[PDB]
Amino acid sequence: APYNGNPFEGVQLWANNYYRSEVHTLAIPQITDPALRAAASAVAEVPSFQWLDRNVTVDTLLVQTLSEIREANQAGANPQYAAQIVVYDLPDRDCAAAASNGEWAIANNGVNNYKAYINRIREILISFSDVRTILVIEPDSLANMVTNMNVPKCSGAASTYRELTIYALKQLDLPHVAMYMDAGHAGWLGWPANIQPAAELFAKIYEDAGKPRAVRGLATNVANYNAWSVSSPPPYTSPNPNYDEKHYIEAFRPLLEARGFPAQFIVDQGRSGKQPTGQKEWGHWCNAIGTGFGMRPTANTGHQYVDAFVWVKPGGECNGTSDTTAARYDYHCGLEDALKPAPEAGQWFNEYFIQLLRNANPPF
Ligand SMILES: CO[C@H]1O[C@H](CO)[C@@H](S[C@@H]2O[C@H](CO)[C@@H](S[C@@H]3O[C@H](CO)[C@@H](S[C@@H]4O[C@H](CO)[C@@H](S[C@@H]5O[C@H](CO)[C@@H](O)[C@H](O)[C@H]5O)[C@H](O)[C@H]4O)[C@H](O)[C@H]3O)[C@H](O)[C@H]2O)[C@H](O)[C@H]1O
Ligand SMILES: *[C@@H]1O[C@H](CO)[C@@H](O)[C@H](O)[C@H]1NC(C)=O
Ligand SMILES: [Mg+2]
Repeated sequence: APYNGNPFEGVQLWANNYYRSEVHTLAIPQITDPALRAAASAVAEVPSFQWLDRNVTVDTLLVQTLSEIREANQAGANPQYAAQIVVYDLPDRDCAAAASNGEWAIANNGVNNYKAYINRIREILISFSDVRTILVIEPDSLANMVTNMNVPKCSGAASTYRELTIYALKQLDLPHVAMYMDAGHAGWLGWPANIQPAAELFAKIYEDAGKPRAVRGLATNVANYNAWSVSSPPPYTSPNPNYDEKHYIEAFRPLLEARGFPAQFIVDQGRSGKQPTGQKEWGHWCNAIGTGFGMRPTANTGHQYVDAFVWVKPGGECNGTSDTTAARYDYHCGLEDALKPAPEAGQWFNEYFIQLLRNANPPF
């Protein structure tokens, strides 16, 4: 069915069974304290995004989630549940990363692989047109074209990232869908030297895709820990005047809008509840200590430019291993402010889950 305006308005957000199963089968059995078990059970009911970060998730997780939401809605959910899904499988993924977990390479048929992945997602979304579906498109992709074109892999991937982003925007432009392109965070694209080039890039992509109706705007702070709005700049933000996501968005939107793209935003807060964090530097993204579950997902943001506060990266799922010998080890995950020992990226990291519960704000 079609919708008008903010896709988060007028629906509930489904809390998926993948994350609920992680909490109930992996986390809770390891927790003996009654109050922490109860808190854990409660966080399993908070609706976070489900990531299609490997191709195998399309005909498994995506289908299962949409099928379960259809079932709940046909069984009388009021208001209807909507799905929250991340598209995250560009070839030569994470071009500036020390190590990437992306499965596809441009050199090994990656373009064709990705187009087929988008095409299959389109077929599934059409099948489930009755389930309003909100997408984040490709974390850690086009933000690299703003600041990392000195990296050979990024310069070599740039035309592919652009073309395949436009392909996704057009192929997934369906009446029951909303899309938000990743736009980094205040401490990446919100620095004053980066913010106008970022606006130019995203507004051009928007133009070149034909300004598809389904595109609502941009997602920020995905998998990061930034505040929405705090009174004091955290120490690791200095000297950026855009030290939180509100500052970033309020500076970024007018630039985007003058360039043709009046973007609305969604802001990850899933690991933002404690401010400042235990990061020693802003760019320390991996398994950062001193973080908490943050404000619960809602359409009732109170801010004109923000369609929703969301939980994009699901807290407790590891960002990367701390085993320095592992094939895809990323040194960020070995830093002093990264919790250890940490398992492979995407595996449950129970100590980290417990940290997030202890520091939750609002508490569970
Ligand atoms: C005055 O301003 C001038 O001086 C300033 C001081 O030097 C600098 S500040 C400087 O800015 C630069 C950017 O211009 C950054 S570097 C920047 O850091 C980003 C993170 O904060 C990363 S994005 C990060 O990338 C990760 C891979 O490296 C991925 S991990 C990926 O995650 C997914 C999701 O969880 C997972 O499934 C995958 O398995 C994982 O691989 C992560 O998600 C991303 O968030 C960016 O790439 C990097 O360029 C410096 O920190 C900062 O100090 C001013 O720039 C200058 O104007
Ligand atoms: C991706 O998964 C689909 C099924 O959803 C499969 O048909 C396809 O072969 C997979 N892609 C690659 C490159 O293996
Ligand atoms: Mg609920």
